[PDB]
Amino acid sequence: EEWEVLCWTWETCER
Amino acid sequence: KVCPKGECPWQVLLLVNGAQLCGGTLINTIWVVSAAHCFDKIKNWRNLIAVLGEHDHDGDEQSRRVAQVIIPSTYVPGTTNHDIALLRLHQPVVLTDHVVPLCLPERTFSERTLAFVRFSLVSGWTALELMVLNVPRLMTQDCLQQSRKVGDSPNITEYMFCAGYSDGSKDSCKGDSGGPHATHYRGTWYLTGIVSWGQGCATVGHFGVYTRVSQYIEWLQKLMRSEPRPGVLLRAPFP
Amino acid sequence: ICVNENGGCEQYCSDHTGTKRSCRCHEGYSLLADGVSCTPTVEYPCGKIPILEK
Repeated sequence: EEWEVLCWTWETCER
Repeated sequence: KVCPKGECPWQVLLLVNGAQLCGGTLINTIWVVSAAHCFDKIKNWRNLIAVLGEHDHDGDEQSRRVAQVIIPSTYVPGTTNHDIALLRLHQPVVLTDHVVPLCLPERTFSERTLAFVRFSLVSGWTALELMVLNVPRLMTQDCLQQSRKVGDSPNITEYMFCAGYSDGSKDSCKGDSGGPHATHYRGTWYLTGIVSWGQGCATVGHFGVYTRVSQYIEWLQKLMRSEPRPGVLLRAPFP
Repeated sequence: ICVNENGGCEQYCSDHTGTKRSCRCHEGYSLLADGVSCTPTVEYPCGKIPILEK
């Protein structure tokens, strides 16, 4: 199935 | 107290940059269950660490970097519904007298038996223990009122439930939030809820609101058996 | 029948059309001869506080 990636790494994560 | 010094062995403390983010529940050596709302705001995170064991010198404490967080596609930031997150630890914890997982029950057993146990054990944050009176299915629609909001996701009455009551704010909401709501049956404890709107949160009097774990059992098992994918935060389809 | 008193099973209960219900156990536990009780097959089975028992 297809999951949506919201962040690649913690350091580059923005939400 | 059910748990020694009120510290349940399955309780997890989630830290970001060393600061308290939320609580969680160990369900096996590599997986932790928490709340999706714990990831609503992310800015300048250098890490995400899960802390387990005795915390109240060096004695039986383990820390683990969290490799990935998965939230359901149905979750919407700001809405009290589908509030659940599955975390994968980079490396397994070592089980000890102070680090033991809480059983993720089979759906049918949870719905037919656990859903009818009157009291449950909620753990929060130093570790806190609290026995709470579950709100019967018939009263769910009414207890969820304060959590209700216009234009929010449908069937909040099906995916969330209430237990206990909170009258005033307490300095413990961080680790409390996303924490376990456990139910006992014939000698074994099982995961039945996730703290969504906990006791000691907000100033206004309100029922404790929890995500009904039985609705996500199949989804969680699907995620845990799936082939690993890159990324630290992902939305997976639900169901 | 599993619908009532969990079939008398300590943990899980499965129904059957013909014969009576059968009981099962969660991972980390195994069914004893009485057909209803579950005993740990690991040192730290899920859902049990070690301290209270050791």
